[PDB]
Amino acid sequence: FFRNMYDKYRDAFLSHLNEYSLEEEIKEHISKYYKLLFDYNCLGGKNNRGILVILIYEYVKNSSEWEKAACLAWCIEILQAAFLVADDIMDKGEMRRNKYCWYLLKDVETKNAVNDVLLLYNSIYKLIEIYLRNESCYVDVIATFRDATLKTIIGQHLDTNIFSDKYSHREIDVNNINVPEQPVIDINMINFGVYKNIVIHKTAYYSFFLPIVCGMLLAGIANLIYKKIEDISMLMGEYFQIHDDYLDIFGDSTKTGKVGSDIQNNKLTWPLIKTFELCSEPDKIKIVKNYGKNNLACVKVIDSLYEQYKIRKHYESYEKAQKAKILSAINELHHEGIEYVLKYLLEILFTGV
Amino acid sequence: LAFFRNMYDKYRDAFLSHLNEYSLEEEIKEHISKYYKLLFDYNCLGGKNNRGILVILIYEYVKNRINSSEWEKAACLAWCIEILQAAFLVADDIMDKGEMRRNKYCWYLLKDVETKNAVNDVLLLYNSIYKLIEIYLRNESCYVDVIATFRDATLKTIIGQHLDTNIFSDKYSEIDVNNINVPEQPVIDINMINFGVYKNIVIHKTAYYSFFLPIVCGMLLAGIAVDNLIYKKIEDISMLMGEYFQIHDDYLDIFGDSTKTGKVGSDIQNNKLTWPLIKTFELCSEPDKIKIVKNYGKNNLACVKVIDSLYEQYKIRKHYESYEKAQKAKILSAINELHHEGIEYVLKYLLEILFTGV
Ligand SMILES: O=P(O)(O)C(O)(Cn1ccnc1)P(=O)(O)O
Ligand SMILES: O=P(O)(O)C(O)(Cn1ccnc1)P(=O)(O)O
Ligand SMILES: C=C(C)CCOP(=O)(O)OP(=O)(O)O
Ligand SMILES: C=C(C)CCOP(=O)(O)OP(=O)(O)O
Ligand SMILES: [Mg+2]
Ligand SMILES: [Mg+2]
Ligand SMILES: [Mg+2]
Ligand SMILES: [Mg+2]
Ligand SMILES: [Mg+2]
Ligand SMILES: [Mg+2]
Repeated sequence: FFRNMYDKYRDAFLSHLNEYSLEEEIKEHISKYYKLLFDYNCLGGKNNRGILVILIYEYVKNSSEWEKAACLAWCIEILQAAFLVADDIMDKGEMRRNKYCWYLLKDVETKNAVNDVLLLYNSIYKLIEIYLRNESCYVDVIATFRDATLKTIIGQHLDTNIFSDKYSHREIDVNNINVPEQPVIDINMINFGVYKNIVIHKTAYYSFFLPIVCGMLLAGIANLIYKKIEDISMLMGEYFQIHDDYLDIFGDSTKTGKVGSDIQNNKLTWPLIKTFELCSEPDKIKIVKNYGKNNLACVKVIDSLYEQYKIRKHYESYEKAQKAKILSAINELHHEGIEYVLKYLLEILFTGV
Repeated sequence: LAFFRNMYDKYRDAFLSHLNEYSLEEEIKEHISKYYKLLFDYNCLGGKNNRGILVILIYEYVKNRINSSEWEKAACLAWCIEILQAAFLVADDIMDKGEMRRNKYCWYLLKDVETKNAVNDVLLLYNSIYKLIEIYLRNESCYVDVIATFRDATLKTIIGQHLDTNIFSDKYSEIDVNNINVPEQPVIDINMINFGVYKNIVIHKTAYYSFFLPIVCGMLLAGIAVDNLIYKKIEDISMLMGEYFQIHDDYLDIFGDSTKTGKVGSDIQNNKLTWPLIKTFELCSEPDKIKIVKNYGKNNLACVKVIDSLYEQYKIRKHYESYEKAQKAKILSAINELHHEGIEYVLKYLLEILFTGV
């Protein structure tokens, strides 16, 4: 039903903008643009986050109560949209959900895309106000979105700068606008400790913690269960991001809906760390020389090393062991309702529905 | 006001401290602190601080004097509007291909930053506000009213920034979801060159976050009830002031000195619907309208020189001076209708320091 409800939350927000003191023709233009900004970026995904709000709420506890839950559910889908528009600018994305990235469109470009990230982000809080301002969890829901957003921003910053020169005794150069940085990996950062730090922040909080907490706050949970949920969410985000990093190398872009770019974008990935952990000293030198380069021969070397050190096999073994670790933590929850949803989510996570 | 200048470090370090509580390795926490301290210092400092100072003054002149704990909450809100200014200017300079901001290179231009960090940093600066309002005002009765004013002021600014950026775009003069290879050739839309459309843009991109938001912050914190009719009068004065302030800005883009303004002029080449463009279109001959269509929105010296020459020809400097004189009077007349001596002094004073600061 949540999928039918989409139009309702979008049109509620578009109606808010239509109340602005603008000339009728200008209101018509802004409606056309923003309807597309929402449809294009909120639709086409698995909707795992939104569906998770709906299920957690149902299994913790009418149409009026569903109107509030589906609002929160669509707000996380709007947050996903905001983060993916910004991520694709940052990661020089080509494709998103089998459509061109929003920032690439000649009618949009980076100039609109930056402004649109802020619009999508701010639409959430207007929608929570419209549907939940008189709820007791209202300020607690507002704070959950803000804290999970702040954590994602830090994660995105680490993902984007972990190998940067400013981090590899000297300070950021405020006088350099002409000498580009040559991306090189920092071997001191190639460890799972650093990787887990990035991954819990850029994915776990907004993808797992935020939807579960939304459903729980709305259903009325005040409680030490929230720390257990936080810990499961971290295990789940790590598991989900490792699979994503796997797909960037071994996935099919027609199936994933996006084009792989981590080797050329100098990302600290799970396949990188796993390879560094297993490979020979000359192969470490090969990685340093060829990683972080938007050049076919360079990415081919890295890709060949991922085949050589059987990264596909190590991932399969990781997934098996991490799913067990997640299930073991879920069993310690002592809440049958939440446990069913989380066990179910774990099964559909990579496929959706 | 002295409390404001000196308490910057306090709000900056309170937010930095919040991030230092994250589950991160000690060396990674040290790197995040170094980066974010600079993102705040570089983009929150160097301005007139008119918005922040306005919160401080409105609060002071609404109340009957104020303890340090009350000042801590006012200066928080004041610095939060300076952080909002920082977020909006960082994004604005990406959109407008800015070169200089407050006599320093724009943040997005730095090789250690770039657009990839700048976009993420706009979101950080924006979200830092709400964390700071929570830390210092969560137990206040105006708490929900303050965060709602920030988000509505921001939503209105985003719409104006969109109109400022797309008013002359082909999609407005259906959006093509299949075109990522055929660039749009920037052209002015003569049907949009009117003050009606101009006021719609400037009221949204400037008046709400620059005038309405800081006055309402000081008023909500001082305890004026959200149902009070004075808030609509303030909204109307803020619109008059926002329009007045933006027109002066457009004036400075052509006639200002970049060492004094701290920024390099670009509205002609960036194809903006400005006050000098509308005033010239209103006064000029049909062949001069053709000259504008042919030479505006072109990053080319000869093309910009034509537009500059037309602004000298139609005495835009003189028409601006006549506008400023008439708009200042209209603002003062609306201020006199407030029936609040405290707010009236602050707004009269603001109107004097608006272009200089202090
Ligand atoms: O690999 P990323 O972190 O950029 C990604 O997973 C998106 N993302 C953004 C934040 N967390 C995850 P995507 O591979 O979809 O481009
Ligand atoms: O001319 P803009 O509106 O882009 C500007 O005034 C910034 N701005 C952005 C919104 N309102 C004002 P700036 O000339 O400082 O680059
Ligand atoms: C956050 C990660 C790891 C990848 C993007 O999220 P999803 O894979 O949930 O994207 P959609 O289903 O929303 O397309
Ligand atoms: C919003 C407009 C019109 C120009 C930028 O604002 P300011 O001129 O107040 O900028 P700073 O004082 O903050 O540099
Ligand atoms: Mg990314
Ligand atoms: Mg990406
Ligand atoms: Mg990925
Ligand atoms: Mg600008
Ligand atoms: Mg601008
Ligand atoms: Mg300007």
